[PDB]
Amino acid sequence: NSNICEVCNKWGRLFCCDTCPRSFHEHCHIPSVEANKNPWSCIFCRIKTIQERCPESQSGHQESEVLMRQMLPEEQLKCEFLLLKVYCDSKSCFFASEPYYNREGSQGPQKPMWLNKVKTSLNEQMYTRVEGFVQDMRLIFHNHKEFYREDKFTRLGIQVQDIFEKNFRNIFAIQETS
Ligand SMILES: [Zn+2]
Ligand SMILES: [Zn+2]
Ligand SMILES: [Zn+2]
Repeated sequence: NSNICEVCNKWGRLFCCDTCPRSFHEHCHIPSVEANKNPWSCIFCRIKTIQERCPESQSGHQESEVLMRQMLPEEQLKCEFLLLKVYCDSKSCFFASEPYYNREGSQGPQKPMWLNKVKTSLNEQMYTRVEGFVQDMRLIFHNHKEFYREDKFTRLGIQVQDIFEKNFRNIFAIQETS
């Protein structure tokens, strides 16, 4: 197995996947690595299994249909994995914890949002459809773009949104377009 966490790329107290060489800190894995379970399969393996069991799940889909899906166990897992893929990028640090807004010439957003809040929300089964999760994730980046205006720091929102959107299209097998 790897000797660094797959998400944060640091060593420490790591849990090893039994079906692939990935390793994780307890709370870097989403969901948090489970107490017992020998063997244990990580989220990457669990997602691969879903795809392998239903190869047709990789044919293209319309985003509008995906968003209306209820959060049954497989859709719950897919959103957990999508959230984890964002945390895997080091630029996610900027969006992880609760922001505050005090900049001359800008007003804070009406509805602040951050990754750890989305994480808690998923853990607590607060989203009934994929749409709820996706709206909160997109809101993180939209709030950032709006607040930072022409400061070059706005680009961090663009960058992390692009990681989100690429992984959304991959995980949910969104139909490719130009
Ligand atoms: Zn980690
Ligand atoms: Zn694995
Ligand atoms: Zn099938």
